[PDB]
Amino acid sequence: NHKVHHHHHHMSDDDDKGIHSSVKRWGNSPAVRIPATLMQALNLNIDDEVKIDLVDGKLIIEPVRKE
Amino acid sequence: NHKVHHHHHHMSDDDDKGIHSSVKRWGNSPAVRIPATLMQALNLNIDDEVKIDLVDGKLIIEPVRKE
Repeated sequence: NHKVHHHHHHMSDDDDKGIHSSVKRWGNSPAVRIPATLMQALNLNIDDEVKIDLVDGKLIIEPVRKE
Repeated sequence: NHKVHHHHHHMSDDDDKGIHSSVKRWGNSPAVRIPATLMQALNLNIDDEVKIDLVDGKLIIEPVRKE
């Protein structure tokens, strides 16, 4: 017997409607507005430093931890 | 025999020194400068829309694909 009837979750990166935003132009440079809610969630503030890591063609945002 | 001598890669999220940035204040809002190099790499432009997905306490940046 095969359980092909049973699919567990739908893996679709574009389909999962996370938080839509828009990259705007701050001066002559691309800047996006980071949700203040997440700022709090990940415990970072203004003038903080984050680490942008490219991983498998995905941009992974890691904060620069200072405990 | 155990191969505890063999450690394959160093999994350390913070230690891996990707691209360090800083979240600055654009008006009264947190805005980070996105590397134009990556803009091109992921094929996004100014006024484009990106999907910020929170996944496992990590901010995952997925672009909103339009082919």
